[PDB]
Amino acid sequence: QQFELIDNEFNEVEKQIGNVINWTRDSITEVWSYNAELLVAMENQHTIDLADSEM
Amino acid sequence: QVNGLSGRIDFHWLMLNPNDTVTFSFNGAFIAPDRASFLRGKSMGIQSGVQVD
Repeated sequence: QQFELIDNEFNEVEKQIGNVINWTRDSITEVWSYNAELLVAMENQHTIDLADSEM
Repeated sequence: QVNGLSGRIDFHWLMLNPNDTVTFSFNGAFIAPDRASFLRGKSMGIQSGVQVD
């Protein structure tokens, strides 16, 4: 889960390719947000259905 | 005219694998290198203006 930079803030890369980079990064961000909420959700559901089963 | 001088010096670079040769044939207008660089280990690069701690 480490990662370096591909773009840079100071000397902005060419406008078009930079736009593509922002687009791709935002797409991956939406993917990972979905995965995070889903993983949390079913970890919770499993926790609940687990606890009252041990009961 | 950047800062007074209209002439430019551009830089080119290559990574030369071990036991390989690089050949500079030239005629002038060549900014020669004195030393070559060898990366030491691993590091992490960031960009910021905030203070160190």
